Amino acid sequence: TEAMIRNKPGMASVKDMPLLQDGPPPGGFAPVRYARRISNTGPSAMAMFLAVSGAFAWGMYQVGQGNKIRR
Amino acid sequence: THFGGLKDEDRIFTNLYGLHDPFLKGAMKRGDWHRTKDLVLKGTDWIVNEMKKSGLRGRGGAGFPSGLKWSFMPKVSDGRPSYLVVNADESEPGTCKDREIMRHDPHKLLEGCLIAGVGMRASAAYIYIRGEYVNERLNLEKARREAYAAGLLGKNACGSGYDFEVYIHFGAGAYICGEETALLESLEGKQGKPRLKPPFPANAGLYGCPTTVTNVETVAVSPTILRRGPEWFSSFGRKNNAGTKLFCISGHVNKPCTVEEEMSIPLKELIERHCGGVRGGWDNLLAIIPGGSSVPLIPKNICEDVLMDFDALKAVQSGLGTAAVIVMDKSTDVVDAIARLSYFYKHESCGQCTPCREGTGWLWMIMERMKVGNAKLEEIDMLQEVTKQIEGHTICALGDAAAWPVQGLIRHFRPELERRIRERAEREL
Ligand SMILES: Cc1cc2nc3c(=O)[nH]c(=O)nc-3n(C[C@H](O)[C@H](O)[C@H](O)COP(=O)(O)O)c2cc1C
Ligand code: SF4
Repeated sequence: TEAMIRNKPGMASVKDMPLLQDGPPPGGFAPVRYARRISNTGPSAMAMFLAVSGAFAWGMYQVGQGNKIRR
Repeated sequence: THFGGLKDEDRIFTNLYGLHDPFLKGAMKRGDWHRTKDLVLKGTDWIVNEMKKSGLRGRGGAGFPSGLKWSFMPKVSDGRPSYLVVNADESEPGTCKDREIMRHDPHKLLEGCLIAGVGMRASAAYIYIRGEYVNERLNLEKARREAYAAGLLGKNACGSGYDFEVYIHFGAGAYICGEETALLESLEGKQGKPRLKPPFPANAGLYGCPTTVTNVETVAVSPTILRRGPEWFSSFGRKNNAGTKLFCISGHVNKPCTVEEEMSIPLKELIERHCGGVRGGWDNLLAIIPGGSSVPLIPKNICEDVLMDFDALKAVQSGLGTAAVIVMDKSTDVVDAIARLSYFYKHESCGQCTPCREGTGWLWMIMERMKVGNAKLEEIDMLQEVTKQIEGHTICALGDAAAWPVQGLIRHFRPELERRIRERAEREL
């Protein structure tokens, strides 16, 4: 058998049997990423302290002015 | 030397074509039963010795050296009456050389029964006529009744002191029953199924009694071998192979005929001289099955200079069986012819052993596919391997006789098989 299970009309020979099974497409798949691409594009060490310090510098002045208005 | 030329005074089987009377008053004129009393009186050892010296080989497919075969029979009789079964039955495809001895000079066959019987210490001869040879065994029973009435056979061998009687058995249409170890059984009354060789017929054959199975042509040339010269007989053919085989040019020759002619004859010479010629000239030849049907093909490129003797045809990757040369010309479908041969071996295979019983139906199926082209280019190597699985393993040589036609067809005409397969492939799609 095995030439009556995989017919492929013609083929003249036991080789050239159909042989259609699963696999990667011709040319493989896309290059798959595996590294750790963690983007560190956030606020830096400064700009976070200076936003906090800047908020403290101006916002506490605003607390003071609000205390003046309340008084 | 250069063989082939056999003069009409050297042909052993005179009245082959039945032109003259076959029976007595017509056989004594041809030298039959001439002085067999002296021969029987010359003894058994002298007969065996002259048969061995004459180098007579088996006229049947086996090709065994006769005489040496007759020396296998026991000398001192231990109560088992040594028999002598004559293998009249042929049934080989192509072979009619037996059919021209059973009729048309059967008295040579009866005198050979007697001379081989005294030769191998026998006590009775069972001429196993092929079943279909009804007219032939009727002629032979007529000649047997004659040789009984003429005191030749029975209770005194031609007036001598030898008690020897010839009984005529006849099978019924079975090529397998013709085999040496199956003749004994098909004559013992059982089915025509061969027995294994470890008990040899010379040791325990017919009825368990010793016996030797001889083709009619070997037993029938025995008389004239002894009455003429064993040196004269061995003066024909090549060194080892010697004698005058009775050929049967079977098919696709413009004048098919069975004609006795010296062995070691060039196959081309035989064809061109006696049977006329390959239909449409020698250049029209396609293949030739030189022996019976139990022998591979000859593809016409090694058939020009091949000699019809056992040794050369065996050296050409073939065999000289009953020398029933089957000729096939460029007009035949050689694969269909070998497919019908394999069908024959499927039909006439007593089925006793598995390698032949099954693999021969298998060979027939694969051949009836490849003759259309329904196979695959690698099956031609399965077919070779299937045949080599059948060949050495079967009980008798019928396994051989069924693997050899297909093996020869492959070995020689593999281009034609592959061409049919590729043409089937291109016919699809
Ligand atoms: C495959 C096969 C085919 C045979 N064909 C024949 C045959 O056609 N004629 C015959 O007389 N004996 C035939 N025999 C029997 C023996 O092979 C052999 O021919 C016979 O027993 C003795 O013949 P011989 O004394 O000339 O060798 C055949 C045997 C086998 C195994
Ligand atoms: S199967 Fe073949 S070899 Fe075996 S006994 Fe039958 S014919 Fe002979």
